[PDB]
Amino acid sequence: MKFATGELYNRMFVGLIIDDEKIMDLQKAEKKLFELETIPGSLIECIAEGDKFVAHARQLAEWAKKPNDELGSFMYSLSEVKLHAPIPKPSKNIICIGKNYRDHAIEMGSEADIPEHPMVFTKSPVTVTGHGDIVKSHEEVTSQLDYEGELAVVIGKSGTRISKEDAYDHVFGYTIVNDITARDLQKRHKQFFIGKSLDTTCPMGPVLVHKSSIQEPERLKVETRVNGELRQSGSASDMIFSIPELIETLSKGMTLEAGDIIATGTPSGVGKGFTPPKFLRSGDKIDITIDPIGTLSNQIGL
Amino acid sequence: MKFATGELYNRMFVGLIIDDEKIMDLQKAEKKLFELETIPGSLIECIAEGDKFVAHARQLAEWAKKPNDELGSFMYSLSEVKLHAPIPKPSKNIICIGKNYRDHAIEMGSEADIPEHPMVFTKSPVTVTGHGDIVKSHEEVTSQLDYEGELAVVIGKSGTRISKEDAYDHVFGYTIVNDITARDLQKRHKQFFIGKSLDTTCPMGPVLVHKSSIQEPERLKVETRVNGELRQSGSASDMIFSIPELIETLSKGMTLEAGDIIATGTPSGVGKGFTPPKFLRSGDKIDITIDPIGTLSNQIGLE
Ligand SMILES: O=C([O-])C(=O)[O-]
Ligand SMILES: O=C([O-])C(=O)[O-]
Ligand SMILES: [Mn+2]
Ligand SMILES: [Mn+2]
Repeated sequence: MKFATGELYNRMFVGLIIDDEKIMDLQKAEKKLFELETIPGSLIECIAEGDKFVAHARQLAEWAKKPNDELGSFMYSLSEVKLHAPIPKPSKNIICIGKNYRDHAIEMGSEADIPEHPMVFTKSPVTVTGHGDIVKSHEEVTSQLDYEGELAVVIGKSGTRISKEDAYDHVFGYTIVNDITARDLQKRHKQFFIGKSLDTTCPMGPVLVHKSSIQEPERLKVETRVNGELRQSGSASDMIFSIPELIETLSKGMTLEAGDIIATGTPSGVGKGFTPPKFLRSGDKIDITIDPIGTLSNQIGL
Repeated sequence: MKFATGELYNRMFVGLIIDDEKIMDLQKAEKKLFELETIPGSLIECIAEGDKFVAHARQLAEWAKKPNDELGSFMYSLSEVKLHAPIPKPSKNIICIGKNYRDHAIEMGSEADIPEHPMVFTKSPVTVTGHGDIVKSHEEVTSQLDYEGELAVVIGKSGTRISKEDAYDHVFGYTIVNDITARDLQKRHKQFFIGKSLDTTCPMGPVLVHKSSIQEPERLKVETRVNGELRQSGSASDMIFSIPELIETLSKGMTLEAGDIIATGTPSGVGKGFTPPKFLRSGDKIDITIDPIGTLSNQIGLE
């Protein structure tokens, strides 16, 4: 169950990946197969409907593989579809965790500055972009752009005061995020927001995998490649605060709403961590891979 | 000229204050005066429309001073209407400036930290609440809940890399914000977001005054009272980083969009400024007054 927001012939649509290299237009499929119109037009609204939307989508895929002659209405080959971020316009800023991998904390010069409590900041929705999109280099405000491959969690059911025991029941699914950061701007304003919120600096996608397809988030692996070179490799089992601990902490006095996006922190290997620091430049290709979500690819603009 | 989001008969509506005793339901007013329905149902959508919305609103105001068979179908007493926050659901987190009054920086930490560049963080949209609404104490999370009266600026026109010269051209207007903060969580999580983003901890309002009505905001003045006792009195000319400088800084690598809210920093006098520390408790009544916007009033709730 992989969901996406695709664009094809001037139509933005909520899509479900069929068998890899095909994508189903859920609204159009519902009208032709189920004769009805009940699927909303954005993925964040579908997430609000929770499990019943997901099951509705599976039934639609099942009926579509059954013989019929309407497939041309709603079956698109992925090669012909531009994938936006699964949630192109979040309702709120992306919630981000800092220094959630021990090695990355050390990398930024700490081992004393390993947080004992989640360090949490946000990225403005104006940073959100999709698979294959060009990230503005922002040469004018910074010469220290950095990449951050991260696993992202999307809340699928609202709640406050959520226990770590109930946390996964408030999760819709998982996607990839590149937390692109201006390291100089990060120091300048002392709060991470401005250096984390430059335009286009949050690639997200390529798809949003429902949690029912990832039973063990602990085993996911994040791999970041810059110009083909492996530079990050981290296991979600090694992050200091687990996803249920993060949800319990984030929601202690704050309501998490369906569609909220949580970036759980990048592993070691970021560009600033190299002696002879490696910063991003125009033309750098960035590939982040988390199976079974896929690979999120972006280029820094030239 | 003051816009608001009111509620009457289980319907939220964009409203215009008339003579500070009445509020005009712009949608219903357009309906029985021109028999068209073009005015959007949210203030942030109206802000996105540009000066044509403000002009249409002026026109509806005038056409109604005109004799009325059913003025009451779109004109209401403010006494009978509940005011929500002017923007009840921001499209993004509220942008907040830290340490913008020199005497507030000194009362929270020393001089050594005052910023040479704006220190900027945010409050989650779930923080927004309205004039007269009850603010949750969140006692099972914090006991260091503090008050911050601030002037808020609302962006009326999308822009990136706005020069300080063109900044006011991108402003819709002004409102009051209470940046209620949990001081301990602020320290615990080291980044301000968690301590600043507890449910109901950003009262906003009571109205949004269009910039045309407030040409000189250097002369605005923020007064905060807790249970009747005056505790904050700042002048907007005392800000490090004026409104135009803030807009130029924020928008330089980042698009500011219509409806975006910028809290410009609280002045001296917060509860943590007190040596035996003050801290809000249940039943505390906080009033923040900025004229011409009005007074924003909220009460801390029970545990
Ligand atoms: O600070 C961050 O953004 C992180 O740790 O991923
Ligand atoms: O830091 C703050 O929130 C302020 O000074 O207004
Ligand atoms: Mn990050
Ligand atoms: Mn503040």
